[PDB]
Amino acid sequence: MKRTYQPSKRKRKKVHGFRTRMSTKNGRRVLASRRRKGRKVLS
Amino acid sequence: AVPFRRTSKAKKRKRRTHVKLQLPGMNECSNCGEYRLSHHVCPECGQYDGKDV
Amino acid sequence: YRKLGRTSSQRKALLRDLATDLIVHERIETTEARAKEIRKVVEKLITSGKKGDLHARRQAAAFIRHEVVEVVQVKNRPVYALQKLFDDVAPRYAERQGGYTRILKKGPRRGDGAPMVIIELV
Amino acid sequence: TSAKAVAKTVRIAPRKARIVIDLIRGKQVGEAIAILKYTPRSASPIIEKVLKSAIANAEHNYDLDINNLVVEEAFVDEGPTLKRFRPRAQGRASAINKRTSHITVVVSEV
RNA sequence: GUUAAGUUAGAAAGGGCGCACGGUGGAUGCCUUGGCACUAGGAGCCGAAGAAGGACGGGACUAACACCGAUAUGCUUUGGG
RNA sequence: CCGAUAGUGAACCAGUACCGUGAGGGAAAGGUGAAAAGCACCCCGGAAGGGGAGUGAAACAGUUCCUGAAACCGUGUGCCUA
RNA sequence: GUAUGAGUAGCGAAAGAAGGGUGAGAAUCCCUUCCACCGAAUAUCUAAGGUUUCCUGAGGAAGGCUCGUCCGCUCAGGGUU
RNA sequence: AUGAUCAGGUAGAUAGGUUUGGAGUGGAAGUGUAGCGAUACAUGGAGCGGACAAAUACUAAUCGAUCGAGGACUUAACC
Ligand SMILES: [Mg+2]
Ligand SMILES: [Mg+2]
Ligand SMILES: [Mg+2]
Ligand SMILES: [Mg+2]
Ligand SMILES: [Mg+2]
Ligand SMILES: [Mg+2]
Ligand SMILES: [Mg+2]
Ligand SMILES: [Mg+2]
Ligand SMILES: [Mg+2]
Ligand SMILES: [Mg+2]
Ligand SMILES: [Mg+2]
Ligand SMILES: [Mg+2]
Ligand SMILES: [Mg+2]
Ligand SMILES: [Mg+2]
Ligand SMILES: [Mg+2]
Ligand SMILES: [Mg+2]
Ligand SMILES: [Mg+2]
Ligand SMILES: [Mg+2]
Ligand SMILES: [Mg+2]
Ligand SMILES: [Mg+2]
Ligand SMILES: [Mg+2]
Ligand SMILES: [Mg+2]
Ligand SMILES: [Mg+2]
Ligand SMILES: [Mg+2]
Ligand SMILES: [Mg+2]
Ligand SMILES: [Mg+2]
Ligand SMILES: [Mg+2]
Ligand SMILES: [Mg+2]
Ligand SMILES: [Mg+2]
Ligand SMILES: [Mg+2]
Ligand SMILES: [Mg+2]
Ligand SMILES: [Mg+2]
Ligand SMILES: [Mg+2]
Ligand SMILES: [Zn+2]
Repeated sequence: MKRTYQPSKRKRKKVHGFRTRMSTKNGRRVLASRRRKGRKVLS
Repeated sequence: AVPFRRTSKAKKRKRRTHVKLQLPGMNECSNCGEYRLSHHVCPECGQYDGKDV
Repeated sequence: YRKLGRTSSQRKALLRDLATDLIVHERIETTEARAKEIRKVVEKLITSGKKGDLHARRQAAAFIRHEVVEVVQVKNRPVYALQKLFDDVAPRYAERQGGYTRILKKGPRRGDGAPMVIIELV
Repeated sequence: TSAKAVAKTVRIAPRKARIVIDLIRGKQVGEAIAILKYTPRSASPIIEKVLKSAIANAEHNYDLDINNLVVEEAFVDEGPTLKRFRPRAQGRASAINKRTSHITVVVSEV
């Protein structure tokens, strides 16, 4: 059984990291939404 | 496979009539006067048949 | 005879180990069913030792375990359980026809409630 | 006239302790200790310590004759329950109750 | 006294109903530290002189909160007490 | 207008714990006493836990501690029952 | 929140035995001997991934499908050149 | 299955051991002889031999303890 989650530090950073969110208007929209909700962890 | 009705208290108490346990077969030691099982060595003095074990 | 919870070869190994233990230490503690089997095993071994010749010794060597009882200064040389059986235990009962062991009941074991007993060669 | 002892929140299920406490009720204390010693259950040591504690504080606090006591009443009550889980097949989990009990014994003369 | 025919009590391995005394459990009552809807007034922007929001640090002892920034649980001055 | 299943999701270290690759979803959890005066000392026990003694108006207020319903689990007994 | 099913199903592939020790307590912890199992692995390195699980001294409420004096668990100190 | 049933507990053959047997298998070990050797022959229906038979108190059935009646009334026959 190969399951769906196969971790990788680099892949996680490159798909979901802070600098990837900051590179598009919709990513910065995601960051603004998470700041408005008050979450401790953004990206 | 599955209980059709729940069991009442009286029925459960009736079924539990025989789920008690018995009382040990013990008597007093002729040497030290303590309690012990028949046909067993006495754990308080280590005697059996009037001899040291 | 009793199956003691285990297959043929495992039962044979358990019997050989327990018989050698009783020869070496002369008093062991175990469960009741094992004691009631090694009774037979050990007394047949002692009879073979009482007989005394080379055929009997070679028959006892096919069952006894190759263990060291003690080292004796005579150049220090060890003594083995077969040597003790043929040289020490067997002459002890040269005038007794049967019944070289006895069983003494002790009581239940804490872990599983098994009835434990003492068996000694006397 | 009487003395008592309690053990509270003992990690043992009440049914398994009641089955043993039943056969000590109304007996002379020495006979009761002997009975508890030769019953091969896991509840016997706990009840033995509770009963000996009751005999001891009868002797000390109330100056009663420790050779003429009987077990007046003994009982088991429910304590709080620890809630646990066990993983079953198909991805589901089932409940587990780790139950506790309060054990009370009273001794007196005649 | 025996025999025959007949009648009627009592019993609890366990259970039921009533009562007494406990355990568990957290309803209810009382309470409020937090909320909800408004009124009068004020104010309606911050940032390259580096923002909003963060990371890591600073204590005799320091895991967390609060405060502070290598001058770090704080420095100068003017008033109050 | 609410009074702890109510009122904000959040009266308590809450957008936290936890779930999800992610966007995202999203809890439970208030009350000793006026005052810690929070039980010196003795006894059983390895401890936990008790029984005294003491504090307090109260300990059947003993660090999930105001009150403490029902389900549910027990011990004793007046009447009935093979 | 608490029952019934019920002291019922289950306790997740496998060889253990005895003698010493420790301890309040031992089938289950330590030591010795004998026996058994793997051996193109059930041995030795090392990427990924995890992130202190590593070592020493204490501990036994909870976790460990039993027990536990033990532990990848709890506490305090260390450890990566 | 467990309860139960049956045979016994020193007034003892209930089980094990021991000693004699039996079925079964087929000719032990050691030694010697023949052969260069594999091997064959003798000692010798040998040795071994779960559960089957008979003797034998050698080992264990030690020592304790618990339960269990004193027998309702009426009538009729005898007595
Ligand atoms: Mg856009
Ligand atoms: Mg049998
Ligand atoms: Mg046994
Ligand atoms: Mg009655
Ligand atoms: Mg009866
Ligand atoms: Mg009764
Ligand atoms: Mg009833
Ligand atoms: Mg009724
Ligand atoms: Mg009722
Ligand atoms: Mg009632
Ligand atoms: Mg309560
Ligand atoms: Mg309720
Ligand atoms: Mg306003
Ligand atoms: Mg600290
Ligand atoms: Mg500076
Ligand atoms: Mg309330
Ligand atoms: Mg208060
Ligand atoms: Mg107050
Ligand atoms: Mg002690
Ligand atoms: Mg205490
Ligand atoms: Mg009250
Ligand atoms: Mg009160
Ligand atoms: Mg109550
Ligand atoms: Mg109630
Ligand atoms: Mg009644
Ligand atoms: Mg349930
Ligand atoms: Mg061992
Ligand atoms: Mg850790
Ligand atoms: Mg556990
Ligand atoms: Mg389990
Ligand atoms: Mg210890
Ligand atoms: Mg550790
Ligand atoms: Mg023959
Ligand atoms: Zn004795």
